[PDB]
Amino acid sequence: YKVTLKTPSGDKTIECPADTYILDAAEEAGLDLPYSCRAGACSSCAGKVAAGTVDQSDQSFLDDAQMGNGFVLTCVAYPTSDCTIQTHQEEALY
Amino acid sequence: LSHVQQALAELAKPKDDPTRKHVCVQVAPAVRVAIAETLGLAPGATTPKQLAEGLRRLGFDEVFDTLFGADLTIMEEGSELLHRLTEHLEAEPLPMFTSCCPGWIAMLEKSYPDLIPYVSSCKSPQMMLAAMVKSYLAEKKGIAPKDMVMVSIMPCTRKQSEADRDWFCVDTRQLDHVITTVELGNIFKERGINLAELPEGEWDNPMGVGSGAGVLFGTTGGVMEAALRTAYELFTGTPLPRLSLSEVRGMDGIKETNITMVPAPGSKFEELLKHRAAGPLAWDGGAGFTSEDGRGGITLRVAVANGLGNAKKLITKMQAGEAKYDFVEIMACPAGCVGGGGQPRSTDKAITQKRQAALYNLDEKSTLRRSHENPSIRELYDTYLGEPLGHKAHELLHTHYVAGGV
Ligand code: SF4
Ligand code: FES
Repeated sequence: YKVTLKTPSGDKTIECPADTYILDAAEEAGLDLPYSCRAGACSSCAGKVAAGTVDQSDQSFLDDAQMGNGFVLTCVAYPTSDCTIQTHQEEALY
Repeated sequence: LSHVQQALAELAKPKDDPTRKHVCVQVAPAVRVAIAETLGLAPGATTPKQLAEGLRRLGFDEVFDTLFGADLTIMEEGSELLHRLTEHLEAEPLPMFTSCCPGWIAMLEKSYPDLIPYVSSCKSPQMMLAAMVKSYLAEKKGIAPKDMVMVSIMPCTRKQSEADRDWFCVDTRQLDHVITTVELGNIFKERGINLAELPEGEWDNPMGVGSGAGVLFGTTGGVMEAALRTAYELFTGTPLPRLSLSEVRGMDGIKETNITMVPAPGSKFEELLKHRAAGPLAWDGGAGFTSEDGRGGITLRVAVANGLGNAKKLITKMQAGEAKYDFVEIMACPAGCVGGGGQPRSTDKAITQKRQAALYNLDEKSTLRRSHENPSIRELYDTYLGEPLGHKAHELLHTHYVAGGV
């Protein structure tokens, strides 16, 4: 799935697998993001759902209400369909 | 303007400037190790002395380390923990949660406001030191709290909001500005000051007197560990080494440890379990054990949760009565504190381990040192604090939570 990862340096429309979290694919391709845990630890790696659809089950306090607004944990979530997702922004969920 | 910029404003003012105040700064060990990456170096390349030297040359007046503040936290939190235990043996409940992480406290204030009394009332290390310097140090040095500005270097953005808590005032701030590793490192490069090319500087003593950061040679093993250690050593009378946290099968990122606590012979603690035997989280009574001779003890169940997304899956296990623990530490970082959002970003999926290993040297790791052996801490707890959990301690070393968040 082609995901338009919005970053402070612009955008990065790369191919994200349906079985692999966008976070891994982002850094593996070439992006500025914190990678270490992946099991949903820090909220600093929370992406912003601009459009499309993403799937997250095991996450933090940002549940459906936040997901439907544009908050998803890209470390334990993948794009169910091609879309644009922001990255660096942990203040919008505080 | 950003809180970081505000600090630079005061620093820009001459030392002898009529409107210039005393700008003290406190750095964290987790920053000292990763600060090298901001200069394109290996984690741990920058010495603590080099960092202090650089900071002092930035325009700062006093440079302190968070270790001194942590030494206080260990004493207070340890005493509160011991209190919770002793009170239960006599018949703040349990389990008890650690409060350092600002990300965790926000969750218990907005998501789970029913676990408020379960968490410690002790303040964070940096918030303790900040309050101490703006009081004891202010009075000792003879400076007004309004003429003292304090900055802190934290590896997490959430630390600013922690110091931004309304009631965290003196006697309008205990902590005025917080700067992250990435920002601090950029400032150094902006001014043209390379830490890797600086001599071995020196730290300031928060006590106002003496040379050094006020910390003795030796690691504490961590706030949680040192707190447990202090309680264990006073309850058992036996020394406690380093705790080897083991991962829990079924819960990724969750580590547990069972500490066999045996009441010291000839102590009130021994009489407690001899004179007697028998909230959303109801204590099970504690995992106790006994021998056919009449002498037994209790094993403390400690657990560590790494991540806010991990707490959600952990608390639900405790609520169901599946995961029974007595002491639980919740971190807002992926692994420890060396991997916060304020830390630099290098090409390594396991850069966290490198910083953790470079936190202390071989000697510092081998040399164990507790806060109750620190002359500076002992003195502070005598001339000003009086006693742990005391009046002054409850004032500047303790705090409360807000149901609904800040
Ligand atoms: S862990 Fe992250 S958040 Fe908790 S204290 Fe150390 S730095 Fe601040
Ligand atoms: S790796 Fe820490 S959550 Fe993205």
